[PDB]
Amino acid sequence: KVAGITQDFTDGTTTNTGRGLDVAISQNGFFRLVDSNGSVFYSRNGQFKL
Amino acid sequence: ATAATFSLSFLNSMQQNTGANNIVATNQNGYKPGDLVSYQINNDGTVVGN
Repeated sequence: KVAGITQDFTDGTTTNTGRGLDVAISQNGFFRLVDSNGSVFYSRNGQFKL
Repeated sequence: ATAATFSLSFLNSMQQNTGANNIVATNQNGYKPGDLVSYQINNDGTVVGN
């Protein structure tokens, strides 16, 4: 039986891109996100826009 | 709308001694209208909709 698809949480390499809206964590946190239906979400994806 | 009249509980709040005045756990038993998004069975059998 597949018990589950587990995933490790060591951080990656922080690649510096000069664009300003590219905030990414390097330790245990997660970003909190919603969308058009009002659901909670959590990410580490860095690149952001308006 | 009528005003909420409730009891606020500062129990288990202790006095940390050097540091910053900081809050650990806020919780409240009121909520918003949540329409429907999904439903799931859990491993103990709690058929539960989100």
